[PDB]
Amino acid sequence: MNINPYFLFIDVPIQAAISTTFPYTGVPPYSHGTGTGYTIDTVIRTHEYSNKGKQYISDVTGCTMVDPTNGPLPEDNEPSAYAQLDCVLEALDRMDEEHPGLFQAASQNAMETLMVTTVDKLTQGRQTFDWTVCRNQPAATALNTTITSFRLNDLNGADKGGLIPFCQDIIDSLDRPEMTFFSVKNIKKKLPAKNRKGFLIKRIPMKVKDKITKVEYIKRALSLNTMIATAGIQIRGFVLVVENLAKNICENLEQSGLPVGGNEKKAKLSNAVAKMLSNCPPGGISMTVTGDNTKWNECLNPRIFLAMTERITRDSPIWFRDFCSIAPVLFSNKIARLGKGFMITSKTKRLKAQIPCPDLFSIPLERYNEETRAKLKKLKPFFNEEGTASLSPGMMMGMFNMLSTVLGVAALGIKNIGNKEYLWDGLQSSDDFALFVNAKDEETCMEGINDFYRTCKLLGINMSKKKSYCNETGMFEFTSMFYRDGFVSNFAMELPSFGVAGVNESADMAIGMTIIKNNMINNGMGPATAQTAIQLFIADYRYTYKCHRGDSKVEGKRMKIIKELWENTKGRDGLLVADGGPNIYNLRNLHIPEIVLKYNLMDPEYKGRLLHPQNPFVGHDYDAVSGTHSWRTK
Amino acid sequence: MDTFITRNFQTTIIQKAKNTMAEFSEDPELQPAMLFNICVHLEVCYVISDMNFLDEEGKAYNLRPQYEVIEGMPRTIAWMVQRSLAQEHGIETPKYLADLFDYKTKRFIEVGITKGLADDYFWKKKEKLGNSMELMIFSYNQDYSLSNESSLDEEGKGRVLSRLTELQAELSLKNLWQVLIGEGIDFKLGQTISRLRDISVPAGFSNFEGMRSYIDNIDPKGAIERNLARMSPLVSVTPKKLTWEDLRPIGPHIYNHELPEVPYNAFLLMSDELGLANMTEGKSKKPKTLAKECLEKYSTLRDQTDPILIMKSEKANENFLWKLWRDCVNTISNEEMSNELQKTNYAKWATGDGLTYQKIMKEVAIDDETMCQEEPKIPNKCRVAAWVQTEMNLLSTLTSKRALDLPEIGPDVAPVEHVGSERRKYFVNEINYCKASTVMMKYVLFHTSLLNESNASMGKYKVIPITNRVVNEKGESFDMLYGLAVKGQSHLRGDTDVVTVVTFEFSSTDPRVDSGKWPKYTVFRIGSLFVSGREKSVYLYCRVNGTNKIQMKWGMEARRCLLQSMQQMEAIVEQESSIQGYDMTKACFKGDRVNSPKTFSIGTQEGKLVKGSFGKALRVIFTKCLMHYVFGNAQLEGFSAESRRLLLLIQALKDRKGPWVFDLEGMYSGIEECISNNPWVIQSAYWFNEWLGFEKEGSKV
Amino acid sequence: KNPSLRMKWAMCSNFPLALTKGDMANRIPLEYKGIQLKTNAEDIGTKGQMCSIAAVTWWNTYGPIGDTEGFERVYESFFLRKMRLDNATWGRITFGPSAEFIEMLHCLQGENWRQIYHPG
Repeated sequence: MNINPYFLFIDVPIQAAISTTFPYTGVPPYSHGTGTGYTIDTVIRTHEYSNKGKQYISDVTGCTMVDPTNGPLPEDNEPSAYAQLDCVLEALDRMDEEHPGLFQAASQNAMETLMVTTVDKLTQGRQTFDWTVCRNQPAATALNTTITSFRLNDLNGADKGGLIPFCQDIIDSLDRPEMTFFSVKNIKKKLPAKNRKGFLIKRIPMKVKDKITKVEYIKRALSLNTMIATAGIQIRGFVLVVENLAKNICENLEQSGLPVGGNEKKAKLSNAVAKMLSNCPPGGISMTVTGDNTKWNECLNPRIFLAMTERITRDSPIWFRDFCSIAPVLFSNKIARLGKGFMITSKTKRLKAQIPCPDLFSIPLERYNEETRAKLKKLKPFFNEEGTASLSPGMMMGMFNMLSTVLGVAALGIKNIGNKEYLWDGLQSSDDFALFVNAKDEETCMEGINDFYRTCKLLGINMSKKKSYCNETGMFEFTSMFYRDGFVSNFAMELPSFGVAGVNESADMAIGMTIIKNNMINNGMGPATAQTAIQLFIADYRYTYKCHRGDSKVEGKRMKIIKELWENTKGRDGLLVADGGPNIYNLRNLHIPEIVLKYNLMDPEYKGRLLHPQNPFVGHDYDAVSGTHSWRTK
Repeated sequence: MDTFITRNFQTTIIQKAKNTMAEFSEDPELQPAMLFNICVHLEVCYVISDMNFLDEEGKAYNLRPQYEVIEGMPRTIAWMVQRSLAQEHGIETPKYLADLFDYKTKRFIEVGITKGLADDYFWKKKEKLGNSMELMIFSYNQDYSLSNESSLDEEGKGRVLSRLTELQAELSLKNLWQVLIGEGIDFKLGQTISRLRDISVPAGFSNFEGMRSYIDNIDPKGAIERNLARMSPLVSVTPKKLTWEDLRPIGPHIYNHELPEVPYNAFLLMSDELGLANMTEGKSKKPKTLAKECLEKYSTLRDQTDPILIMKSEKANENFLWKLWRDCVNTISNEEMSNELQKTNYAKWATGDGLTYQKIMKEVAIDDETMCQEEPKIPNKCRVAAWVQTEMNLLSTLTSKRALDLPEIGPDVAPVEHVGSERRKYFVNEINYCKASTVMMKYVLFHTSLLNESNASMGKYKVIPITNRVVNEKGESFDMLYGLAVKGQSHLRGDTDVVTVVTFEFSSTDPRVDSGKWPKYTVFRIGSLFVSGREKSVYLYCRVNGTNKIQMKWGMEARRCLLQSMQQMEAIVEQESSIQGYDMTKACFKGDRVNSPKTFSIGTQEGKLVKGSFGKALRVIFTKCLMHYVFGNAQLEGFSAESRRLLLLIQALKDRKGPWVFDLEGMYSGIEECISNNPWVIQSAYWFNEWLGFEKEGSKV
Repeated sequence: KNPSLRMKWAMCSNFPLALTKGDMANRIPLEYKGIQLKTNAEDIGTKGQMCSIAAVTWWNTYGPIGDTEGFERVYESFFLRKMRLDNATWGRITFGPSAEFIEMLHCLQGENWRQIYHPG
């Protein structure tokens, strides 16, 4: 017999049999999506999807700018960025009509939160670009360096704490004729070597004071580095408020799928399906379209987002509209840093050298391979002689995920074209969408799908024909979730990793149990899977902290005395697992600290020793109970 | 704190203030001072509005009041109420939300509480708002500031002024005034940011002021339909009804016999593995000691000093590999406590580490006209290989050995806990002795040890045994040695950089019975073994591979294939139970009175479908996950991501859901572009074609 | 950037755990049954005494008995949440289509199953 795994689909529905195909949600080690070649490819694609628009030269930075908005309509089925402002405005006006007062309520909530927000909020993000050193650094250090440089430049806005004064100074810094800052330079310097020359050239991380010109600073502030791309600190302060606005709008839309609670997603999908089925005409047909979008980030224009923010904040004070108009404005003038460069090599001589981005065009293009040569030929018009390229159209990352979802839902809100015999609704999740169409025959559902496709083309949304399909309502997919006649499954699931949090024996247990509980609450982990995750975590915890059971036969450093602890204790059940005690965790008690879980079982003697008020170990998220196991490491 | 707010203010005001906070959801529980401020503000508004009544025409006594409270209710309805009032009365609608609307003067008003002194906060608010609101300010210390005279009179003012007295007295009495109870923005645009805004407007606009005026003054009605009638008809989805006859086989080129067969390229031998077993008492041993004792138990294999080459890779040097193997054996067999190889200079060239291109300054490289960018290595296109099917067959079977011993958990008292426990029991009773389990544990242990010895050793070229700990039904414990690897050391320590691992793995498989499977391996013959009175040759498969720290961590986490397979089992069982109303674990494994044990289609025999138990299906699921992990790369990731669409279309066809497609050839090309040289991808394409043929046959009936 | 591997390496070391200086810290023996609990080294400037991992076991095995009085009240939220589950009763789990319930949710609701949970 020859085993065929796919035969499992004969006896089981494919949605159930294909669940958790990928045991992870992050990029694997073999993810080829970084490098100068991929950044150049993104730039070329973004400018190809907008090459029929207006082209000019920036009066500020001097770069070459492309504008697909309000351009010619597409006459083909390739990705197009020629979104029409009138169509976007009509969609937004209809969205306002269906939800009276939503735009203004969202604007007021965002404004109030902005008024309350502090400078310290620009630390909860991820790795951010740093213009002072021109490198990707954590948000905290980048913010601190920017604050210090601004103090050096006589821009003291963060001293007031508020985020608005900091942003005001960050906008004023663009007007300074020169910017002085502190830079980190690996400084090679003298040292009394033991050699005859007595010169041991070596580097230290020295801090020096440098100064740049207004144009260079402006280009640096508009630059996105390669981690994929990451933005600087001059844009996060404005991006916060625009994202907050979009989240306020999106959490009041029934089409915008934002039920991040695990079971809330199942409820959302079931409710959408039931609502569409109940609204179908008698004798008609309802059809669901599982859709994907091609080049979603490469075809959305920051100009359209600026118009979107202008429309949303219509009834707001001019100061808040000006504040909200900055992030899309800085994203319409962005500059892409292309990365390390390209590796050139001589095989006969066995030599290799890295050509940096500034020197990309310093060698003849015949010394590049065919793909790189064509990429450079197309990149040349948009190349700056400093290692950066101009990227006016498109986006790069999830910097405007919520606003993209708002635009998608506005597209879904039309529901009909030309008073035809079909009604469409659906769910949008920021580049993922499902479209339900109710009509009286399948041929009219297809007409509705075609009309939706064209309407999306009018807004800059390009739906993937190669990755989109449709069938009768009752079975579809949305955000890696398969729905079929009620049953819901997940295509991917981030299973717990092997390891420990890395704090203590007391904090690690709570952290791991919390991860398991959150996995089975938000990711739909089953009972048996959660119990086995507990087992695996306990095994890894014991192996890492060398705290195997006291009744076991395992030799080691701590175990020799763990055995004595086990033998000297009568209530051996109340011992912590870090002391060789049994593991009493299960699904029900996954949210309770183990110390308080075993308190009533702890021996009075062991209870006293473990929880000594002034033990020499503790000194002075995850549920914590102070004890000898909450120690610290050098 | 919260008790003070509860006692001093009624519950309705407190909950309305809490809702107003939740509208600005940052942390409604961390900051109670602003809770107090909002509740006091709402109290003042109510005191202003809850007695000042009016009548139909002019009597300031029916039921009509002269004040409308626009605070405490959600902003969505508040803004609509404000707009309706402004439209009905024709007065300018403020750009800020009003705290109240006065009917006699039919205008919105603003209220505030000033700790310091009135007429100062009043002027700050005037700067904030201007001539759009009538400001009335009450202070904690007796004071008031109004913008008119026909507003709230003295009798109303008294209640509001006296209300603050209790709060200010109690806060001081409770020592809560010097630590809490302490409560518009101007933003200007410069010149460069203004210029950037000017040049960032869409086509058809000169400056940003024109765009701003446009967006908020014209009505865009009819634009979408106007443009859709203008777009070319060639912009269409081109829908077409899917049929069974439209589902052609994927990757036909895998049937072209002129192509080469996919070579074996996994890190370690999976089914051809041969582990030297040393019975022990279960005590934990160091890898070097375990390897030394295992090699001592087999001295003839260890002492074999001359090489008998059986097969050689095209670019492989058999002398280098044999000397590396002997170096590893001698290093592991010595009485020292270090796993660093003795011959480091030889090992540098034997592993190929010394043959690395040297970096030069970019100036000379630019000047040198013979330095060119290397062309990318296009993966070869290969055909189906029978060894993948053989591996699938062999790894799914039950052996006499298990490598999984998980710790215990707490007793089950909730019904869901019992369900999970029974599912877990039935899973372990079926996967414990699977060959895939032992192979997965071997992989995980090897990668664990590979990353452990990747520290700042500063010794370079260490030897890492490929070991495992195993137990059988009788409870006996064995240490299995599957070979030895030599790991080099990359001084460039970034955790994305290649370190060379040369693996020498024992096997009982003759490489000459399948030549197309072992072109990457140099295979010697090192001796013979007698397991049950029958002699089996022992071959040594030698291969130079590379890995970085991220792949070591990936291999270590490969143990999550167990969780993946059990989640798949749970999904299957839950799908079965959804149709019913009870748990189908017993029915799916042992069968109840109402349902016989479920049988699953496992494979084919001479072109005929073969069925088996749920346990065989579970073993197949587990080994499928394991192969998906060990053979994972970009091609497998893409194939799995893309074939899901074809699978779901086939499901819709099976369910008679009337599927339609917009670009079938595009989907097929996207799926087929990932079938180049991955053994798992090609075998899964073959399996998909076979299953699709079976489904086509079954659809007719 | 590998907290788990770093933790394992720290645990297999000799004296990785900092020891606060005090009278009760001197009760830890220098060497117990031949295992080195605390370092016999006087730091140059830090003077920060160290201890081994086994030193945390001896304290829990033969260390001075502390005063547990009042422990229940400080962590009374955790004890309340424990006793909430202890006295609660469970219903029947069905497959197919208050802050107390929110706190206990992992063991109550899934994507395809529901457990009836009456609190106690």
